[PDB]
Amino acid sequence: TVEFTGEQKDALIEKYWEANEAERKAIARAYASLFANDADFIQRLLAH
Repeated sequence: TVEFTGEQKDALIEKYWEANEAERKAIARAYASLFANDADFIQRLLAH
């Protein structure tokens, strides 16, 4: 994978929560592979 800064992840997570239910499934699949070995992302998303 590629590394993202914290602010990069934030901006991405922002988009997920604004998405509707059906779209969240599309985005979460995307983010799931893209942040495989980032334990920070899950935490970062769940908080906000």
